[PDB]
Amino acid sequence: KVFERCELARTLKRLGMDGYRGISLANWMCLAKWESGYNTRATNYNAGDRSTDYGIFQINSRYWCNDGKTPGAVNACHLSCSALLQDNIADAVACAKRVVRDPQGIRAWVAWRNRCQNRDVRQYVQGCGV
Ligand SMILES: [Cl-]
Ligand SMILES: [Cl-]
Ligand SMILES: [Cl-]
Repeated sequence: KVFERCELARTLKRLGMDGYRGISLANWMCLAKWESGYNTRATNYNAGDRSTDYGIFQINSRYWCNDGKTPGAVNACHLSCSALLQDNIADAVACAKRVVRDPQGIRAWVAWRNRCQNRDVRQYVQGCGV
């Protein structure tokens, strides 16, 4: 599914994302916006290293989920990458929380550095009741 902006904001808030390991809701929104356009079903193959990015946060198969087909990979979220293509984003959120328990936190995603870091991201949550 493709979330509407404010629907997603509230959904993430219910799932405990607001301020998780220091990360505001507007940061998570900015990440989802630029990774996927708020789209849970998105996959992107990285021909360079044979990994794939999955779902609304575009979580990568080399480190985070198992797809069977990524050489040398591990699965720190202990999930099938299939779990990250559901309309229900609970598993994706749990896996995003796992990513940001590592030292880089939200910097793990390059798109966040590019599109969100050191910016005014308040627009992402404006009017959403969060
Ligand atoms: Cl911030
Ligand atoms: Cl699974
Ligand atoms: Cl679903």
